[PDB]
Amino acid sequence: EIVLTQSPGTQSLSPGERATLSCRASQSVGNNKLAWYQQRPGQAPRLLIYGASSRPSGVADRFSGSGSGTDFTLTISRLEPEDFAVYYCQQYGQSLSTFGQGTKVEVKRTVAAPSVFIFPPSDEQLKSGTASVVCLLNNFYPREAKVQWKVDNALQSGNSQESVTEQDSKDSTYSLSSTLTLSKADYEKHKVYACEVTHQGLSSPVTKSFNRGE
Amino acid sequence: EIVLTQSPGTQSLSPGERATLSCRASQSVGNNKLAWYQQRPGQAPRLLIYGASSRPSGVADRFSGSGSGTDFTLTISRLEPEDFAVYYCQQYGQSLSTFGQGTKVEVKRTVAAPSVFIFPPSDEQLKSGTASVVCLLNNFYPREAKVQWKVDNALQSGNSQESVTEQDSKDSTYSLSSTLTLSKADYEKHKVYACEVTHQGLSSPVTKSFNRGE
Amino acid sequence: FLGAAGSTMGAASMTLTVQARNLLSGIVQQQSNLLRAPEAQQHLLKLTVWGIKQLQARVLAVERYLRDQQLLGIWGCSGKLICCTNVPWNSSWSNRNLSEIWDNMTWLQWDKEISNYTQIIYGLLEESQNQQEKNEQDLLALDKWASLWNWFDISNWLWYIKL
Amino acid sequence: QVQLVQSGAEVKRPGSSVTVSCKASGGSFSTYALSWVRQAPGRGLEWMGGVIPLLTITNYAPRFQGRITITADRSTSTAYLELNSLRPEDTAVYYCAREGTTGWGWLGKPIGAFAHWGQGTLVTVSSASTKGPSVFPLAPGTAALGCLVKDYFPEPVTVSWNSGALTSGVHTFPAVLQSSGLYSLSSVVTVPSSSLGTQTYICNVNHKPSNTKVDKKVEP
Amino acid sequence: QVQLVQSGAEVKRPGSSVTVSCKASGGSFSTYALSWVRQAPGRGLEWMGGVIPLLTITNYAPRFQGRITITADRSTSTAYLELNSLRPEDTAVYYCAREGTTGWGWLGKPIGAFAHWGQGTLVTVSSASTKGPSVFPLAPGTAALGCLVKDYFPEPVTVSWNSGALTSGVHTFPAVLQSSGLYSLSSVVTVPSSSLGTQTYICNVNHKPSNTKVDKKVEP
Ligand SMILES: *[C@@H]1O[C@H](CO)[C@@H](O)[C@H](O)[C@H]1NC(C)=O
Ligand SMILES: *[C@@H]1O[C@H](CO)[C@@H](O)[C@H](O)[C@H]1NC(C)=O
Ligand SMILES: *[C@@H]1O[C@H](CO)[C@@H](O)[C@H](O)[C@H]1NC(C)=O
Ligand SMILES: *[C@@H]1O[C@H](CO)[C@@H](O)[C@H](O)[C@H]1NC(C)=O
Repeated sequence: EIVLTQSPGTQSLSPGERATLSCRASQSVGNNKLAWYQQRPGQAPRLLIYGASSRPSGVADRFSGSGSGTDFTLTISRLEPEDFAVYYCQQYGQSLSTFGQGTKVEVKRTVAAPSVFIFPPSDEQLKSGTASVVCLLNNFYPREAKVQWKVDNALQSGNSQESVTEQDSKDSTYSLSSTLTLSKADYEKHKVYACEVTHQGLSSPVTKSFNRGE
Repeated sequence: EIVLTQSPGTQSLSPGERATLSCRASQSVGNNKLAWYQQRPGQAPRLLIYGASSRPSGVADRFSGSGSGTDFTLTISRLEPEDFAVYYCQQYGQSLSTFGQGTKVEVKRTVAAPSVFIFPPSDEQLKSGTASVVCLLNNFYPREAKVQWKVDNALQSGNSQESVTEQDSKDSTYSLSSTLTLSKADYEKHKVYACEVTHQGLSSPVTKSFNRGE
Repeated sequence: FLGAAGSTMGAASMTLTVQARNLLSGIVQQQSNLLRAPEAQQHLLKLTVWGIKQLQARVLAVERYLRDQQLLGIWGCSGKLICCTNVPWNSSWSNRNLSEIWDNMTWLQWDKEISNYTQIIYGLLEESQNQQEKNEQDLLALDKWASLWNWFDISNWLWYIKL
Repeated sequence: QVQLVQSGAEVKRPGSSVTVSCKASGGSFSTYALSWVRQAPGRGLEWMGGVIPLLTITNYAPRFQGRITITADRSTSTAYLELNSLRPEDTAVYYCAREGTTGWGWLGKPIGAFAHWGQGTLVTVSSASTKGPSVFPLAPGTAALGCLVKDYFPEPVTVSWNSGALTSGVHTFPAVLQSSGLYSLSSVVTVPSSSLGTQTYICNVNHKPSNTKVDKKVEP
Repeated sequence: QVQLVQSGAEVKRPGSSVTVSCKASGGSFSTYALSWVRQAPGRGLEWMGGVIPLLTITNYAPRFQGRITITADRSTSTAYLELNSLRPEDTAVYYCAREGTTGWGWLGKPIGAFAHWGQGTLVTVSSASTKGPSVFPLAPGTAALGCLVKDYFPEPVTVSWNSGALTSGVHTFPAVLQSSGLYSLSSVVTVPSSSLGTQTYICNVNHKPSNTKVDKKVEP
């Protein structure tokens, strides 16, 4: 087994930057057989460079593979707003194979602070005995941050999972929505619902304070 | 895309007259990959000429193709009576292999007039609720037979099941008839039915005229 | 033989749609007259004038008609009248039009075009034929204890055995 | 030599699927292209599509991609043309248009033209039910009379005037599609009304989907 | 070109087995290595194994060997994959992919790379049965707002506000395989506070297997 291990992190580059990736493996693939696979979520993962050197008819020339032996290389000179996705490479050498680890390239604006909000649980689901306290992190950059809820003066981890959108191409920022599940009888008790969010832009953990009643 | 327009639309040709059929292509259909087809009722479209210069086995010798480059042409010098059906071409230079739409070679006789015997409606169809006013044109030349469905001596729209025969081999001519399809109590209140016809083998429209029940 | 040597290389594309217009068979088979009779003579004459002149002409033709076979051997083109190479059209400075060359230019004018750098091309060709191509081929079959063990290359093998 | 036998006639519904066949027997079946051509009855042709049997190399007509699945079989020597989402505007006669060749029968150089054909199958797509009609003769120097067959379903109807013995100017007519998707035909004979009260012109109407064999004398 | 119309996504009881299809169209079903790949819904990609239909060469998985079954049925020209022991960690998208060839076609020399592909369907096992959720006004210059499509079955729903008239500034959030046996979803947009009583923000949801598409008020 050849554990293919590409290793740049988030390729947070500006539109128009040289998208150079690490693109290595555990050991050397036989006969340099590597294919280059662009991928978008929900679409077809598409071949770029077959044999890691030659490109088919129809694939754009700005895709360009290089390297040999154990670790290959992909460079992309111009960064278009549609190529900002996750990139992999995959061996067709030894009879067993695995794909790339995952490198996301994005639109790069500067670092920023959000407009934080939290939703109280709605009465329409509270009358069924199902509370849901939902935070919101609107128009922040970068995506990577941390969310520490204070539900009755305590840390929560296991009920408030996180749903985070990718970089919306209009505003070039991200959006987070953490959602904790609860019931109505606990909603009659809990007064503190304050997600203490930490970020480059959220240096101090702020709240949008509300209690049981609004 | 290779588009085919068989030229001309039709050819009113006597048995023994020169048959100048042709089929027109748009782009380069290389290697002279055009054929010629013919369908008779009860038969399939039969390959009479393949390759647009080569000759199939079993076909007659007066069938011959001509033309090259982009446009091609079917040639028959003296027309035997079995050579009179719809005649298609077909390119098969590429994946898409569409046909010629069909230049039908029909027999040409001398001038022949129809016999317009318009019919009062039949009681076996009156009892079910349909007025069977029928106009019938027997043995006319040419195919240009334009009957006027003159409801109260005026052409309406929606009472014509237009069925015209093939050129019958008895006396080298066609036939045409169709039934009125209106309401029964509507026919009980009409005034006139007289299919004053129009043909190119006319000097005057032959007319029979009647009313409701007369 | 030589029948369209004055034509342009587009009308001498006609020459190499036939046996380079019969040039090679005219090279080796115009020997047939001195091949038919260096020996039909049964005469003494006690000395020979042609015994050196004909022999020198003969072995001159033979060594000239072997140097070219060895030079096609050294560029991997042995047997093939028309073969392609991995050497690119380099920085070589007669860079010009495709539809000028193979439409309106004779072979002789073409020889007048690239009369220089011809030994540069001849030195250049074997480099890409050998110094990496032969060494890449030497890299092919050395290390593969797993050459019997190939799992995702069967498709090319099947295609290849038919075409 | 080469034989191209299909299945029987089929009456279908919109949105459904039909499985028509073309059983080839005689000649090199696997090497030559086994294709398909539809035609609305008595009209022009456009190529439906076709595969090869040898490698199952396929290519569909780009106006039918996603609507057709053309199989190929090396046991039954057929092609199961499974047209999906049948349309009344794709109501057509489905000749299986095998490509042609030289020979020697069916084993020479193939030509790319469709020489060897099947008799075809008129797939009728309509949402009506089987109905047998009655007769409609027409009440009026050589005149003409006839017996109309209106209001029947489905195709066909076979007619005979005086049981095949009177062919003196018989004239059958092509079909028509009415406003409710309804089939009809007509058949007339150019005999006058003067020789009608002397000798009876009897018409015989049949409906082979339902086998209602009716005879009818025409009166003055 | 080469089209790989994979069969649809599926729901099924866990602990049982599963089958999926991949009907090719164009090129050749045989003589080229059709294969099969995975990707967990959020992870990178993962290759499993393939089949070569002319010689039934099966090149299976390093780990899933013994539980995977790939066939190739050229007589109806499809390709099936049969996995076993359905489970929440068999949940991945399963793309069917064919090897490409040099030149613009489907007949020449192959490349060794997964050039032409298929649409893919997420093969996710089902725990519960169907459930229509309820949609809420999530109360907050700029008033935040959401329509929590929470604890439903099955995935997915979409969210569009005022029948898609409000189109910019949208921020949906993906559905979760949560810890209740159901699925939840969130979706927010950005509106001002002063336009609460003037413009009524009415999100529209589309839960197609549970059949609930209600207009829902947001007037906090
Ligand atoms: C000589 O050149 C002319 C071009 O003007 C061409 O038409 C002709 O064929 C050439 N002759 C030969 C023998 O190639
Ligand atoms: C090549 O040369 C021909 C004249 O022989 C000229 O007509 C053509 O435009 C040239 N093409 C280019 C790209 O320069
Ligand atoms: C093309 O060839 C003709 C004769 O071979 C010559 O007269 C003419 O000058 C040539 N033109 C070019 C652009 O080479
Ligand atoms: C080619 O080489 C010759 C040497 O005989 C030289 O005189 C000439 O300048 C060179 N260049 C050309 C013809 O462009």
